[PDB]
Amino acid sequence: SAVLEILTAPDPRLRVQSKQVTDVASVQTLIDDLLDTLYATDNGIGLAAPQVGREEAIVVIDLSDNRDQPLVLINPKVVSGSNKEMGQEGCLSVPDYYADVERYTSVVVEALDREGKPLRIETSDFLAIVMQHEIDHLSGNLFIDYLSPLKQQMAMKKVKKHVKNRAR
Amino acid sequence: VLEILTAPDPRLRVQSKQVTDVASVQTLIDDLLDTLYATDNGIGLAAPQVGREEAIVVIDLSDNRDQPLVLINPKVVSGSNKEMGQEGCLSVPDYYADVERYTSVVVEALDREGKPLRIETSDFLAIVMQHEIDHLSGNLFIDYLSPLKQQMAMKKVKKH
Ligand SMILES: CCCCC[C@H](CC(=O)NO)C(=O)N[C@H](C(=O)N1CCC[C@H]1CO)C(C)C
Ligand SMILES: CCCCC[C@H](CC(=O)NO)C(=O)N[C@H](C(=O)N1CCC[C@H]1CO)C(C)C
Ligand code: NI
Ligand code: NI
Repeated sequence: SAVLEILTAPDPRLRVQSKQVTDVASVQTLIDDLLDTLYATDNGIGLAAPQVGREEAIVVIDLSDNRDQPLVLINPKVVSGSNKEMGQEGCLSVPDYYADVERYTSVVVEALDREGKPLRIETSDFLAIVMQHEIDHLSGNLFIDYLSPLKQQMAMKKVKKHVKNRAR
Repeated sequence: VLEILTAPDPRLRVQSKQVTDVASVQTLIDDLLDTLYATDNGIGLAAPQVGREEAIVVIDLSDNRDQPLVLINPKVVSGSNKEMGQEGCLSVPDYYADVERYTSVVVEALDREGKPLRIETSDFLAIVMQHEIDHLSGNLFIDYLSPLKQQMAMKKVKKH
């Protein structure tokens, strides 16, 4: 068990390549901690383990209004995608910066659910975008990596200020 | 398209002269814009960087490079909230280092037809204006760095 902190850029732990999970029983506590941490944010809808400094390939998502529809993805991978479009994204690890990012709008993701059983999600919903964002975190990528150098400097400046001025 | 000078070049250290006749510098403004838009990566350009002593700056922070900002006789009249931020410079190519700037500024200037302009900003534009305006008094951002860092800068420029 752990108290998890959401890390913010620039922090090299956000750039680590995640490790595949080979012992699903061993990550149940982390999954519940990740869910609690996501549910403690005002606005977050997903969270990836590298964002709390853990190297396991684990993502949690909850798109629901009441936050009672948790989705847990272990070892997720995009196995098909098509129909790229631009859409605004923000990130708990790049707080207070938002920009349009290109993603597939139809995707199939394969993973294990939290009990270790095979999971295959086929979606053209906003969930497709959210899964791609979270899966990017597992390869140490942030959405600002797709932007121009000027926009990346703009983002880092905004993050630094938001983090410095955050209230307790 | 004009040529951008690199340090060490005493023309980068010239104190710029105020512009009193806006019509006579209209050709230079378009020349500065063409020269900036011919760079791979630049977002602003000051007249001393093309060997001219007139107090003129051009800036474009847009993705498509279709929102030029032209500043004649620009002056920082207020600033607050100094912070460190990375800068690079077309006149110190391939050198990047953290430098202190105001993150909230008020700049007074004239637009390209001479009417008064007052820009109050806490955005990234604040940094770019300060960097460009520094060029007009013959300052490069490396002047604010330690001697060891300045020594390094000169080596990097030469290799470019
Ligand atoms: C949009 C694609 C990614 C969503 C996941 C992120 C959280 C995150 O960084 N996951 O790695 C999020 O909730 N981002 C929020 C976000 O961008 N949201 C919240 C839902 C709508 C959208 C507004 O841009 C911000 C406010 C932190
Ligand atoms: C950053 C504040 C001032 C920037 C202005 C300079 C140009 C300059 O030398 N003006 O006198 C620029 O475009 N610099 C570029 C720069 O540092 N950039 C380009 C946009 C983002 C940032 C780092 O990538 C380099 C690559 C030449
Ligand atoms: Ni994110
Ligand atoms: Ni410069």
